[PDB]
Amino acid sequence: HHWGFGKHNGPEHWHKDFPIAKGERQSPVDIDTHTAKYDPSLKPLSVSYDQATSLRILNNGHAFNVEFDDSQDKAVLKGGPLDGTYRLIQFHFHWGSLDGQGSEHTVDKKKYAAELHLVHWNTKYGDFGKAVQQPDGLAVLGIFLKVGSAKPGLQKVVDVLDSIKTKGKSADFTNFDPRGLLPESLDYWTYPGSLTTPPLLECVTWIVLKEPISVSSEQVLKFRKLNFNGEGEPEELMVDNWRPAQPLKNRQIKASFK
Ligand SMILES: [Zn+2]
Repeated sequence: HHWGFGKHNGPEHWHKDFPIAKGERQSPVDIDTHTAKYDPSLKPLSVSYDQATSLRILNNGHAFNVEFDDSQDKAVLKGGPLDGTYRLIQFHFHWGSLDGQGSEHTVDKKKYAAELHLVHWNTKYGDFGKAVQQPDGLAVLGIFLKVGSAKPGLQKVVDVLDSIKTKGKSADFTNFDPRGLLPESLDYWTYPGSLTTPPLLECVTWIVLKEPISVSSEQVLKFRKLNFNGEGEPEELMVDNWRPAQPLKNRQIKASFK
């Protein structure tokens, strides 16, 4: 009976195994755009993905992760609110059963169809497992997806999903360029928060881009054909793998733009 996204083990149940679910800096949150403060001391983001080395794509039973070689400074995030260098380890998405829901963050209570998380860890802590135990251990770049035109840079991901339909399946996934998932603008909101799946550790500096990317209805429909279950177990479509917004508590969201 472990955590997931069904009726009996969904986000409202996670606090029984992970009491930090009711903590002081949980994610995601609603971004109230009129209450976020411009922070003119906020530097531009530096997204350095030209030497990124993707390795593999994995269905882990809650989402799929595209994993990267993070044993060297090959794909790094710097700047913005960050001190130091954060290395890309994986990206994944959250999405809905319908186009009207799927994002974890919301913007003035608006839900997007999906949300991309590019997860990075602070190299001063040496590895990901040490970084998640530190208040500044991770930096996650969040990008909203809306349905409209296709995103050409996503299609290589879409096309391998058939090979990782069920939990525990992986496939080689080299030479994928994550720069093809970024919008034109790097304007962002930032706040301190948490992982949005268990163990829900409060180790994340969130950087949420204001501009969404647009994917086609056919692209998101292929996400919804994945399965939460393992092969030869009853089929349960992988949809609605998003945590809803959590209370902001004693936090201020800052904006890089006015
Ligand atoms: Zn995520």
